[PDB]
Parts: sequence; structure tokens; C-alpha cells
Amino acid sequence: MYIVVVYDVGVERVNKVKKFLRMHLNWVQNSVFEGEVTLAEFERIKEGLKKIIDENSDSVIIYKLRSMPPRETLGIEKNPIEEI
Amino acid sequence: MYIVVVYDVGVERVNKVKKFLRMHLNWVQNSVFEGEVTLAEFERIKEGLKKIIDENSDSVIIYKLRSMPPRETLGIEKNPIEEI
Amino acid sequence: KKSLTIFSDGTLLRRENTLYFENVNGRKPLAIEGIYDIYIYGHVNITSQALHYIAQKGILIHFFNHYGYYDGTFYPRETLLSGDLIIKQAEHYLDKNKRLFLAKSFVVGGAKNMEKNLKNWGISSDFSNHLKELQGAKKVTEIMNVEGRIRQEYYARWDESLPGEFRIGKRTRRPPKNEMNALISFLNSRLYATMISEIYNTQLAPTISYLHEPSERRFSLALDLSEIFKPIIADRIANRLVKKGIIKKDHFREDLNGVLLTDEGMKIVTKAYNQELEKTVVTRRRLIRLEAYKIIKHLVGVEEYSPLVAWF
Amino acid sequence: KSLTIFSDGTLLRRENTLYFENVNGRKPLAIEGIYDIYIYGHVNITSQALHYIAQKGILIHFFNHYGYYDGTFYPRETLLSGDLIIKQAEHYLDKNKRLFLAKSFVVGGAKNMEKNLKNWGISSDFSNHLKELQGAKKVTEIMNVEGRIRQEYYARWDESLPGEFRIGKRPKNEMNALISFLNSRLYATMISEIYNTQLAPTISYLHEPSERRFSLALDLSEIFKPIIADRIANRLVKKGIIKKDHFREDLNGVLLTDEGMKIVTKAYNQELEKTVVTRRRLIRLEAYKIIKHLVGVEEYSPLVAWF
Amino acid sequence: KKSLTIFSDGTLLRRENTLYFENVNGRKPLAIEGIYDIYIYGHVNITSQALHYIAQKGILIHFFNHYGYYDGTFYPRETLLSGDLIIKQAEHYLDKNKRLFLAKSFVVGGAKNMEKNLKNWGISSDFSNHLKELQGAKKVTEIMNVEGRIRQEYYARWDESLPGEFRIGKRTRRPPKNEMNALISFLNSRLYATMISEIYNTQLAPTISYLHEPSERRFSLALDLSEIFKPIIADRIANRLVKKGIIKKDHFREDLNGVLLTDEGMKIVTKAYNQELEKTVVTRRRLIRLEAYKIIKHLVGVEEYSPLVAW
Amino acid sequence: KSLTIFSDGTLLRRENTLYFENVNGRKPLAIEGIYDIYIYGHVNITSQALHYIAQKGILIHFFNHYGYYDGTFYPRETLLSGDLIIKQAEHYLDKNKRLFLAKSFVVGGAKNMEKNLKNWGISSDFSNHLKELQGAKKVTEIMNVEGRIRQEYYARWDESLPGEFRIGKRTPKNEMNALISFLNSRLYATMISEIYNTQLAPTISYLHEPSERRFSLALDLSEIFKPIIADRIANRLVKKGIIKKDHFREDLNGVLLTDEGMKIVTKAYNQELEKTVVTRRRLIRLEAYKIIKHLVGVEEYSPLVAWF
Repeated sequence: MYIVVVYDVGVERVNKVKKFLRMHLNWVQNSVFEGEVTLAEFERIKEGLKKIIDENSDSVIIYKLRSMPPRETLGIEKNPIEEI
Repeated sequence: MYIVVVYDVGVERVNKVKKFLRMHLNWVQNSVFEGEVTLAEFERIKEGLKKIIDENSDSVIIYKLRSMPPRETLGIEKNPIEEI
Repeated sequence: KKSLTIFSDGTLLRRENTLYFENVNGRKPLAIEGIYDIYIYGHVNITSQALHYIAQKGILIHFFNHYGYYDGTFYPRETLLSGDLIIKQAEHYLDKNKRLFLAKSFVVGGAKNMEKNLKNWGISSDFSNHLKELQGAKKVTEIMNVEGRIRQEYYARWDESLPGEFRIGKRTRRPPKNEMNALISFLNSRLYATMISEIYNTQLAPTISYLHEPSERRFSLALDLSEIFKPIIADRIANRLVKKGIIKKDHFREDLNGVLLTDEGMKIVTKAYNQELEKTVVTRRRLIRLEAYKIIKHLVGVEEYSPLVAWF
Repeated sequence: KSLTIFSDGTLLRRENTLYFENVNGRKPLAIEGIYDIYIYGHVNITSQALHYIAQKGILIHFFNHYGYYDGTFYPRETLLSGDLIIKQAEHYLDKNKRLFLAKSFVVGGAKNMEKNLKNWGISSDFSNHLKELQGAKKVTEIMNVEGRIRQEYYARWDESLPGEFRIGKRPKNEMNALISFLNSRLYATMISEIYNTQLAPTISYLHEPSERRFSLALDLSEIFKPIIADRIANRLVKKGIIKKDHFREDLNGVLLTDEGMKIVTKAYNQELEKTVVTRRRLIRLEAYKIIKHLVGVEEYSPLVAWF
Repeated sequence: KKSLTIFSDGTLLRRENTLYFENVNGRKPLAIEGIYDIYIYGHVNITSQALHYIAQKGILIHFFNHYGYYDGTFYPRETLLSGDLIIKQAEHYLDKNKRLFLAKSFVVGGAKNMEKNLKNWGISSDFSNHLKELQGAKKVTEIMNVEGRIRQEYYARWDESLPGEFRIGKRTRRPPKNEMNALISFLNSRLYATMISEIYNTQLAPTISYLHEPSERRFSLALDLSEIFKPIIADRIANRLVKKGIIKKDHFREDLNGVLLTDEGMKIVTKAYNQELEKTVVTRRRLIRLEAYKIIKHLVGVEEYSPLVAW
Repeated sequence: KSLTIFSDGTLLRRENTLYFENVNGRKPLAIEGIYDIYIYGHVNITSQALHYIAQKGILIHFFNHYGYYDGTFYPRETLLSGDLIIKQAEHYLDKNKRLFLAKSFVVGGAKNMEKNLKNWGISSDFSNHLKELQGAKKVTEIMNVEGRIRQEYYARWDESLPGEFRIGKRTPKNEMNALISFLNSRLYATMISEIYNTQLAPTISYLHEPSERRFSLALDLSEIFKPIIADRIANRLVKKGIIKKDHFREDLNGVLLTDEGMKIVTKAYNQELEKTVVTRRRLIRLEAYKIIKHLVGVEEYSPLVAWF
């Protein structure tokens, strides 16, 4: 299962979640993470995120995709994942 | 064609892309737009978007998905697109 | 746990272990763990496989009318159940005391939000003098007939803050003749659906109620508890929808009998509803199930029953 | 009356009428006299044609192909009626109406057990215990005195069975698994034949209606357990369709092999099609009689096996 | 329009009108339009449909060795072409004086980056005295004799920044027997590839060159132009990767010859390469093409060829 | 020499030696004596059995079922080989090598035209015309003369063709002129292919100025082979009666063939391309070889004359 994790966590909290998602998924642009997870690790992410992040303020979206989606990027590509 | 447009544009330039991509795609969270496009308005989006944003500073990612992807939301749902 | 509302006329089916909605244009979405309730507003064929699966997972299909009005309910088999709670919930209905204090509660909880609502909107607020007209009343027939007058004063004390076009002379529930009676009766029906859903997820028997006479065939508990939540969710939404200016005469259409919503209006009200239903208080949906738990805390004798009528 | 559809078709509404499209055809269904529709097959329904049923206030009870309750379609209006579940709980609360229908269940079971034994050539003389129920005040006595009854049944049943399968005391022995399995599967079939009515299955009399389980099938089992479970578990032991080769011991107790479970089910399913007005229906008729008693039309008579 | 490097061992094919990549495990990614070059670093089977399709689309497939060394190229048919330019390419090769200008200009332009590269790193830089030795030399072999010296001395004086484990005594062509010569020759290989690609995109024939003798199967125009872009891309990546510490001996593994990178070394170098091959200047990749256009600008006689130094 | 794989298989490497994965069974290919591979068909490759082919310096040319060129795998490894492209460009700059090859192409064109006109029993006597080539200096004159010759060829060709299919002035304003105009294009396609099958660069030309935007050698070479391939099938199709008017439709500008006609012409064409005197297609390759042997100076260039 391939997910792309997008979020809106505001300030003075994000750095611990940003360092969290770097240990599991890849980094594409500012505040966008994607990577290959198993049915166990998806739970680990959402669990860790649930306990690191505070609800009723912030927002996190996780799209559940079957395989690597094609993409067209503009501006500067701070990290390309297309090269695998 | 269903795309999710995620991006990182600087300040004083964000409100113009937010206003541009709002009359074409739906809004899910901060700096996240998705919706159903035909392969003619997609060109209009990537085209018109190119002239609104400044490259060599900013970044825009466009995932090209075949259909509306399943998702699991956290925090506050800024908008529930998960219901037809 | 989200909710689904299908306005596109498609087909529900299974395809080994997942749900799929095939619109009359080719494609197929819809996770299985994503929902506990489905709301059908279109012409959607259901397959015996996806209906048995919907039953297997305990999901409900809360079908609607042509106008968006509540039509029926598919109540699947009860995963979580209890008889001793149902017994007690029968002891409180049977014993004619121990009930009024619940019926009374539902109303003094319900129309107490109304005062809080008019307060949040800056309108004259005096219902503290009507509470006695029922506080002592013996049978529910009095509290209800009173709740009608109260309802008719909450309305008609509210149309004063709304634009002339959007006004409630009478409710006229079905059919509505003017504007603002569809949007309300519609949001009421949606809340009715959500209510039956959040009632299922408890141990309460949904068919045995207090302020409303029960029936083996219709959920009267959503009706009793809706007295609390109708002015909280429906009114507030329909208000912040009428005020902000998100719905106009371009949306509402005039049929041959009454008024209606257009799919553009219905999709916005449904959107606004689910957009405003998951809000920050915990989620506002939970409050509906939480209040449903409050009843258990009275039935079994932990703590006396108190409504939530605050904004917090 | 009510309607029952076993065939697999598609219910729909073409032009302002109900239509049933099965394999190769379309047949209108006259609903003007129906209050309940029962789907026992694989029937696809349309939300348009379901609004027609809903507009008329008819109930739809859905089932698996064979015996398992899925759900029921409750319309908004639901032509006027009273309430059965209130009556169900009212009789539980009033100590008399509970003590009655508690006495009935057991003495109904013990007379079936008696007629079970006599059909096999055993000395009955069990009625002498029934007097202990006559006058019995508390439910604990009706239920604990019934233990003597059941253990005397087993003790006096063991005289016609082979040594290998022994019910010496009461899922841990050769027979205790074989029989308890049919008890469980009977529980399943029971909670379904209950659901086809409006009875709430979780309000019970002879067994405490404690939270979390269908307690009406639990009580009612006392009557049908000697009629369905015991009867095949006997002729299966006798005719020789089950031996020690079918049973698979576990670390804790004994069990059935994947081969044996199918043998038991195939015989069970055969009983229900083995009409005496059909054997499975007796569950629903016995389920109705309670309904006819709860509202106060006719007194409740327990089921006594004439066969 | 990015390129691709597929390390995983799968199978390229074309089920419906698109390319799809099945790895042994199983999936099917890769929209075509939006990719420009495919680099095969793994053991990947190609199907005649996607191989004919890739040719029909004008995409080329660059294959590479087990060790990262350029193995070959799959050259499709020439989409955009001109013989009025190629004839000039050959006239410039044939006429030695005008060939001498451009052949010399490449070393004039590239060794110039090297001085300005090492200069950006805060070290002594005196290459100017060697340029005279080039400008006087007439024969091709002598212009080479210089770059064979300049290339090896640049390394010698680059080494007085880096730690011992990463030292470059000499260049050691395939196979190198030291460390840090894999990273450079491997990083170089991809620059060679990217060069063969961005050359295709022009009307220049890649097989007519000035500072390199072309052969049938050889791309000597990429080699010629590479002299300019190695210090811009290869050296700078090979530097900025070794310094901040993203690659260590855990990434280098040894054979009899001690040349190889682990898939993590290849992938990280590949990543950093793809990352820095386009940051901004509004692209670093196009510069590969524009520098090729400059030849077009000199080969007609619009503007003399001026090589690239640094933005 | 070199090998050609027609069957659709998969090129494979199994434990350090090349093999062929033809549907029904595997065969080894002994390549030690082979320095070039030509592949047309549906043949799947694998990166394993490409490093092996490349390490030995072998080059593989990929093609369609039919001549259409797909690509070529140029390994890093290369043998001496010299450049032919420079030789091609060494010509056309010395204007006294160009004029020869140019004049040759035309003389071959007009001689083939004569030998075709002779097969049909018509006058054709061109000798008192070619002469203008051997004296004419600049290319534009050799061209204008080849134009004169061409309109002379057609002028005396239409005497053997039905009035319905008369070929008048140059051109699609006619029926017959469209048909031939179509086969010239399909021959152009085939030409780029049988040329690409060598290492010769197709965009450097002599009789036609090599200029912006297209393969100019096929233009030159066509001068010899249209009358052998293009013209003849048009003739046969007309005189045998396989095309009349039901195949032809008239656009707003000119005439052209119906979806049914292009397949009929394509059949007869592909059928005339596999006809033996050897394979009429290969002669295209042989004439290109004759050029390769001239560019390096082994043997002077000769045009192809039709003895058949």
C-alpha cells in the first residue's frame, strides 16, 4: 500500500512530526510525505501522529493509494521520487 | 481524471493560487485541492497556474489519480469530500 | 467514522471484500471501514451481496424522498445488545413516574438551547416563564402540546432576525409552502437519520421512548432525543447558511405543490451539514452518542439525567 | 397475509407498480394486502422500488439464503400498531407472568424429553419432579430443580447409548462435543426464527435477560433442544454415521474434525426439510404462540412433541 | 521532463497505451509522457512492444554496468534532424583551424570551471599559465596531452580538503583500485548519459566531434561537451556528497579491484545527482541543452562559441 | 557475417551464455564470428543479455515486422570503424565529387526509366538527352534536366495507359497521379528503413540539397528505385484491371484513395517487394552498399540498371 501524507499542523509542534515522518516515508516538498507502508506500519504512523499531534486545531490527510501515482510537478523539485 | 494538487507557495503569492484553484477544483485542507477534471481543464490548470506562481522559489505537486482515492482524515476535517 | 451520501444514481455491489459504487459513468470507490451510515438521495440499485455485507458490517441505509425527506431505514442485525438495559428502559416507560422527569428533561433540555441560540444571535430571550406551564403537568400530552407553542414562539421570534424572504409563518412540515421550511425539515430529517445511527451504536432499544408514544415499527427515541438536538444542529446550520448568504432563490425551486431544494442546494446543505457536524467542542457527532449514553447513566442508576444544552 | 420470496431475482418499479424480475421474466407483485415481505433469496432492490414499498408502510425482513437474519427495512410511517417489546418486558417485571412462562418453558421441555425417552423405549417416571415446580416461588428453584430433571434424563438416557459416547456428567467428552455443537447451531437457527417476528430476542424469563446475548432463544431452547438437537445426535450415534474416527481431540477437550462438522450439518439441514407443517416452522409457530400470549388473546401452551 | 533510473529488477512492457513496470513482487507504475530518458541500472527485461514504443516516442534507454559504468545506449530514430548543420559539423572537423578553435574552446571552458570550482572552496588556483601551452599547440594529440595533465593535477590539489579515506591519488579507469574513484567515474557515467540525451534533443549529430575522434558506436560530442560539465555537476556533487557526510565506507564495497557502490550508495548518489542536476540558475538541466545550442550558434556563424563558467 | 532474426522470441542470457527464447524452445546463438545483429519481429530483450552482447562489441538493429526502423543499441564498446558520416560530408563539399554521384543517380533513374519503358514496348530512346548531364556543371542544371527527363518519361508513358488514368502535368489532381504519388511515399518509408539498416547517415545527400527537416538520401536513391518499384506496380495495377474508380475519391483539393484502396495498393506493394528476379527489397540495401563501397573508395559508384 502506497500513501501520500499531507498535513496542516501549524507551528511549534510540526518539527517533531516532521522528524517522525522522515523515519518512515519519503519527503517530496514542504509538508508532503509519501512512501510504501505495510498494514502494520500504517497503523504505527496514524498512532504516532495521533499522540504527537493535537486535534481540534490541526489537520492531517492520508490518501490510501494502491500503487505509485504518476505526477507532474512545477516550480523547484526539492526532492524527486520519480527516479526509481 | 481525478487529481490532487498539493503545493508550497510563499506568502503574498498564496492567495492568488488559492483563489485560482478554487474555481476549478475542490478544497480539502490548507494548500490542498482535488477534484474531477477532463484532460482539457487540467492543461488550463497547469498552464494558468504556471503564470501565477514564480519558479526557482516555490513548488507545486500534481498527483494524477485515476479515480477518487480512499482516505483517512485526522484532526478537524476542513471539508468532507469523502461523501458523494 | 465518516458518513456517505450518494446523490449520483449508481449501483452498490461487493467485488470480493470491499464496497463499490459504480455511477452510471464507469468507476468504483468507497472503503468498508469508512462508515457506519449511508444516506441515499438518488436512484441506486442495491445488490443482495452488498446488502448482506452492509448487514454483515452493521451499516444502515437511511433512504430519502424525492425532496430529501426521510423515507425509510434498513436496520441491520444488532451487534451490541443488552436486555437488562431494555428492561430498565421498559421500567421507566411503564412506571408513569420516573418518566415525566425524563420527558420533562428532554424538553427543558431542548428549548433551553433555543434560548441559548437566540442569545448567540442577539435576540430577545425569555422562555424562563413558560417552563412552569409544564413543570408540574401530569401526562406527556401536556408537555408536547406545550412544546408546540414553545416551538411556534421560538420560530416567529427568529424570523425577526432573518431576511423577509426567508420566513417561517408556520412550519407546515410536509409540504413546505415558503422558504426556510424545506431547509429546516430537511436538516431535521438528516439529523433524524444521524440520530437513529448514533442510537444503534448504543445498547438502547430504539423503539421504546418516553415523551413520544413508542411503536414496534418506528424509532421514537430519535424523535424524543431530537427535541434536544434539532435546535442545536439543524437550526444553527440553516441559520449560518441563511445568514452567510450561501443559499438563495437560485437554489430553491417551486414544484407544483410546495417548495423544494435543487441538487445544487441539497448538496450544499448536506455538505454544510457534515461539514458542521464534525466540529470542535470532541467531535459534535460524538455528543449525539454521548447524550445517548447519559440516558444509560440514568437507567442503571449511576447519576441523575442532565442535558448538555451549553455551547461547550 | 405476508409474502416470502425464496427465488433470486431483482425487485424494481418500472412505471408506478412493483415488478419482480427473476431469471427470464417480470412479474408484478400485488402488495395491497401485505404488511410484511420476507426475502429468503438473493434479491437486488432498487431505491426507487423500495420507496414504493416504503410509501405503503410495508416491512421487509432480509435473510441469508438459508437461516441467518441480516436486517429489516423500517419505513417512516409504519401503519399504526401497538408494541410487543413493552409487553415482553412488562411480563418480565410482573413476578407472576414471569413465574408463569418460566414454569411453562421447563415443564414443556421435560414433557418433550419424556416423549423423547418413550419413543426410544426408556422408563419415564419424570413427572414426579414437576410437582417441585408446582408451588415453587423463586426462579432459581425452577432452574436448579430443572437440573435434577436434565441429569436424570441424561442418566436414564445413557442406557441406550454405546460406551464410547458417554454423557456421564455435564464440550469435553466424545458426546459432549457432538451434542453441544448442535446446541450452538440450533441457537443460531433459533435466533433467526425469532427475528422473523417482532420479538426482541434479548428479553427472557427462565434465564436471566442479562446484558449481551439473545436470551429468548436461550429460554426457548429448553423446549426444542430435545426435539432437534438431541434427536439427531441420537440417530447419528445409532445409525453409525459418526465414529471415533471423526472426532479430533484438542489440548483442552474434544472437537469435531473438519469432516465431521459437515456430516452433522447435512443431517441437521435434512431434519428441517424433513416435514413432520414443516419441522423448521414449528420454531416460528412456537415463537408466534408467545406473541398471541403476550397481548392477552390466548394462554400460552408449550409445545409437546406428538412425534 | 525528468528521466528515470530503475534499479529494481522488473519487466518493462506496454499493456494499454502506456508503459508499465512489473517488478518481481508486483505492481504497474510509470506514465510515459513526462519522462525523457530511461537509465537501466538493474536486471530489467524489456518487451518488444515497449521497446518499439519507446523508439516510436523518441525516448532512449541508457544501460549501465553492474558497477555503475556506462555499458551502452539504445538510440531510437532521429526525430528532429538537419543535414545542413551536420555538413557544417563535418566542415569544422575537416578544416583543422576551425576545429582547433572549438576543440580548444572545450578545454578552455571546462578547466576554467575547475579553477572556479576549487576557488569556490577557498584554495589556491593557478591554471592560467597552462592555457598558453594549449593556445600554442596546434595538433589534436597535444591538446589532449594537456588535458591528461590538467585532469590529473586538479585532483592532486583538490585532495587538500577531504579526509584520507576519500583521497584521489590518480584517476584509475575501470576498474579503480581506490575509494572515491568509483563515486567520480560512476557520477561521471550518468553525466555522459545525460549528455547523450540532451544532445539528441538538438539537431547536432553526436558522432562528429573535435576534441575526440568519433567512431560508429561512439558518442564523441557528449565526451567533448562532458569536459565542460564534469566540474559543474560531477565534481560539485562528488564534493557536496563527501563533505556533509551522506556517504561513508558502509556504502562502498570491494571486489578484487575494490570498485563498487552498494545500492544505497548508487541510489543516494543518483538522488543527490537528480536533486542537484536541476535546482535553478531557470534550470540546470537546460544548461546542458543551451551549451549545445551555443555550438549551433557558432556552427552557422551567428555568434562565436563561448563556453559556460558559472552563474 | 551477420544474422537476422525473423521469428518473434525473446533474447535471453542463461548462466553466462546467450540464448534465444523462441516460443516453442530455447536455442543458443554462436556469435563469435558475428559483428552485427539485425532484429525485425517481436523480440523481447533483457538487460542481462545486453551486457554480454555489448561486452563483445556487437551492435543490434531493431525493426518492425516490416522495414520500419525503431532503434539501435550502440554499446560503449566499439571497434575501429572510421566515420562514414564524415566521408559523406567530405563529399558534397568538394563539388567535383558531388556532381558525379548526383549525375550518377540521375543517369540511373533515366536508364531504369528506359529499361522499364522498353519492357512495355515503347520508343524511349533517351540517349540524346542524358548527354546534357555530363556537360552540365552545377546541380540546379542536372536537376532541371532530370525534370525535363521526368516529364518526358511520363509524357511517353501515358501512351500505354488508359485515358482514365492519364498522367498530365506534375503532382493530387489526377487518379493515376495520386496512386503513384502514394507509392512514392510508401517507397520513401521503405527507403529510410533499408538505409537505416546500415550505419550510413540518411540526412546528407547529393542530387537533392541536404537541408532542413528530412532524410535527403532517400530522395536521391528514390530516383533509381521509383521506376523499379513505384512506377511498375502502378502500371500493373492499371493494366491488369485491379483498380478502376471505385477505389478513388476526390477531396476538396485533389483526389486520393479510399480506405479500401490503400490496403489493395499496400498488398500489391508489399507483394512486389518480396518478388525474386533475390528479394526486391534487399536491392535497396545493395545499392546502399554500392554507395558505402564508393564513399571509402573501394569501387566507383554505379547506378542500378534493371535487366528484368
